[PDB]
Amino acid sequence: LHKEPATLIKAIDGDTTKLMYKGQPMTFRLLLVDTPEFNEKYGPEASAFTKKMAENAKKIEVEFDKGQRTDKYGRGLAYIYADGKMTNEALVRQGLAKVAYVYKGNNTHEQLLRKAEAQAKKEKLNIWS
Ligand SMILES: Cc1cn([C@H]2C[C@H](OP(=O)(O)O)[C@@H](COP(=O)(O)O)O2)c(=O)[nH]c1=O
Ligand SMILES: [Ca+2]
Repeated sequence: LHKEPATLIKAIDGDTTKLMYKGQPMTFRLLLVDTPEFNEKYGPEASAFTKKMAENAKKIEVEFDKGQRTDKYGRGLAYIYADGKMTNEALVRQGLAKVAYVYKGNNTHEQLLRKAEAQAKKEKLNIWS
C-alpha cells in the first residue's frame, strides 16, 4: 500500500473526517474500525481523539487498500495517518474503536489492529472498562 497526501478540511467524528484528496473534498471513513456514534458512550471521546490527532498533525496521509476505494455513500475508504501514526490503529489502542467492517480484499491492516484491540482490552481502556 502507498501513502498519499491529503489535508484536513474538517473533523467529523471518531471514524470519519473530511479531507482534501487530489484537490477534491471527500469524506473519508476509516477502514476496519467502528467508533461509537457521537450520541453513544465514548462517542464524544472518540470524536475528540480523532479531531485532536488530525488537527495537531503537520502531515496527513491517506492510504487506500487493495479493494474498493469508495463505499456506497461515496465516502473514501482508507487508513488515515497523522505525522506517520495511523489514526485507525490509535483509536483501537486507546479503546475508543472496535475492529469492525472487515471486508475481504480491503483488510491489509486487520491483524495490526486486532493486536492493538487486545492490548486495550487487557488494560481495560475506555470501551473495555
Ligand atoms: C468501514 C466500511 C463501512 N461500509 C458501510 C457498511 C455500513 O453500511 P450501512 O450504512 O448499510 O450500515 C456503513 C457503516 O458505516 P458507519 O459506521 O460510518 O455508519 O458503511 C462499507 O461499505 N465499507 C467499509 O469499509
Ligand atoms: Ca461509526
